[PDB]
This record gives sequence, structure tokens and C-alpha cells, in this order.
Amino acid sequence: VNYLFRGPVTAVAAIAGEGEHAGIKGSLTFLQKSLDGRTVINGTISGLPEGKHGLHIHDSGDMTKGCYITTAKGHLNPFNLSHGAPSDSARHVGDLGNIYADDTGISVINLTDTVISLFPTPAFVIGRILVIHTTYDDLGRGGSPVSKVNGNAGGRLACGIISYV
Amino acid sequence: NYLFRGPVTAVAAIAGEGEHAGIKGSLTFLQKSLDGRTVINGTISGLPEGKHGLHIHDSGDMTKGCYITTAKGHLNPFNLSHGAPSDSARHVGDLGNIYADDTGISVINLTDTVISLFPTPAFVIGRILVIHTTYDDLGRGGSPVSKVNGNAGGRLACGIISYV
Ligand SMILES: [Cu+2]
Ligand SMILES: [Cu+2]
Ligand SMILES: [K+]
Ligand SMILES: [Zn+2]
Ligand SMILES: [Zn+2]
Repeated sequence: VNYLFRGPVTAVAAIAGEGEHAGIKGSLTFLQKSLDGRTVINGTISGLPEGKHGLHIHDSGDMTKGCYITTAKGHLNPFNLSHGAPSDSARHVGDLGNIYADDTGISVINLTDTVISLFPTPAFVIGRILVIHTTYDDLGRGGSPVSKVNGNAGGRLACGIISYV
Repeated sequence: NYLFRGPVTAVAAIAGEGEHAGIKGSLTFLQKSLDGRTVINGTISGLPEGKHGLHIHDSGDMTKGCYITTAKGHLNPFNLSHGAPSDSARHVGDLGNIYADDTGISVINLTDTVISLFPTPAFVIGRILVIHTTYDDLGRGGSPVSKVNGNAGGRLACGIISYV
């Protein structure tokens, strides 16, 4: 069969900020053993402001303008659902929740997801931008008009394209 | 499965680092239909004058920066030898040479029928596009890596091919 659909797939994202956030640097590894399997996500980021930060996969993979996303498209959402928590049934494919940075600015990313895919199914996330937001994802529960659009997590601190190892 | 329908648009943001952080460019890839031709357009600035190999590599991993010497393998799912874009024996990732003149500007307009923006075995999204130090010898160079990668030297700049 087409080798893109075979065996374990490993993907990575090099995460970096720019300008005043050029000190935010890290990486994530995505591992999915089989088409029907969960995806494990592991990594570290350093240089972050302490506290929670939304972690989302965007519909665009376009980084010609750095971490500035020109398109208005929003989070990766091929099933046209509303913004939710990773464990919610009403979520975008790109809704991976919050990560946490300690007071030294280190974040240990350690999570598993059953909605994203590293295989070319409709939930494919390769070739899209992974975003680390300024503040926390309210999981669609904040009562803000944009709570159900993107969790009201603010601007972008750092970005990277999810791609093949 | 929408990854195999309609027209697909992809982009690569090309950048150097270190002594070559002035190298900056972008390319757009357009493929209107599965198995249709792919049209490539863009520009790169800041390059040393002359010809530079342009290849899609097997890895998309940018986590060690662009200038590694660990990932020299071109995208080659069909296990052929390195060649020119028009050669019959070529890698999927073999896009030949671009040219930069004395301004350091390279203008790129290409059409390819080997790469794919759809997830067939010739899929190039999620892989690194590499601009090399010097020219691709198109497999006609006599170095022991002429048929492996065209003997184009190290890397000047990279960019991941991703969805628009
Ligand atoms: Cu977001
Ligand atoms: Cu090359
Ligand atoms: K073809
Ligand atoms: Zn969302
Ligand atoms: Zn080659």
C-alpha cells in the first residue's frame, strides 16, 4: 500500500518565536503507530511566560509571514465543529488544549490525542502550523463571543509547521 | 477525503541562518487535480551569484536547523538514481538548478509532473525544500555522489513545503 499509510509515522514541529519572543524555542514529536491508533505528543519548550498556553493546530500551514497568519481561516476544522477541549466531542481537530510553562519558562509537553491523524485521513495534521498562544485556552467555556471559535487564548507566541521526520 | 479533491495550494517559506540569514524567499505550488501538473512560482533573494541545486529532501525535520549534514537524502520513494527534472531516472525531489544573478535574486517558474500535492507516494508536503551551496550536476558529474545527489554541496537555505 501507499507508504504514507503504513507503519508508525513520526512527525515533528520546530517551535520558535520571533522578534521580542525570539527566546521561545522548542520542539514537539508526534507519534502514531497505526491508522486507528492514538497519537502521542512529547516535547519541551523553553523561554515561555509562566502559566498555561493554548496549543492549537491551525488550518493554514503558511509561514511565509513568520508566525503571522494572514488567512482568517482559524483552527484546523475539517468536520466543522465548534471549539472545544481535547476530551470534548464538539472540538476542532486542531484543539489540543493547554500546555503549562513553569516559573523557569520550561514547558514539558506530554499528551495523547485520538482525533488528530499523522496518516492522510481527513484529520491529517501534517503540513499545518502548530500554535502556542499568549494565554490559556478556555476550552469553549469562557462565555466570550470567541470562546467557541478558538477558546479566547489571545495572540501567538510561537509557531512551527508539523512535518515528517 | 478532501485531501484528494479540488485544487491544492502549497507554499514553502525559504530562509537561511547564520552567515546566510539574509537568504529569504518563498515558493508557491499549485496542482489543480490529482495526477495533474504542478506549477511552481516564487523568488529567493540574497543568494551568491550562480546556479544552485534545488531539491526536496526525504526529511521534513527542521528541529536541528537547516544546516545539518545528517539528512542529505533526496525524496526518493521510487528508488531511482539522482537526475535532472527532465530525466527519466530521477528522484521525486529532483528539481534541478535555480539561478541567482549578481543582484542575488533568483526568479523561479517551473512546472513539474513528478511531485504531488496530494497524498500519493509522490507527496511532497511535509518535506524540506533545500537550496544548495553550488550547482546540481544532474548526475553527470563524475563525483561518487553525482548519482546520489548531484554533488551540490552543503545547504544555503531551507523551507518546509506546507499547505497554504
Ligand atoms: Cu488557537
Ligand atoms: Cu539536495
Ligand atoms: K504524475
Ligand atoms: Zn479550536
Ligand atoms: Zn536527487
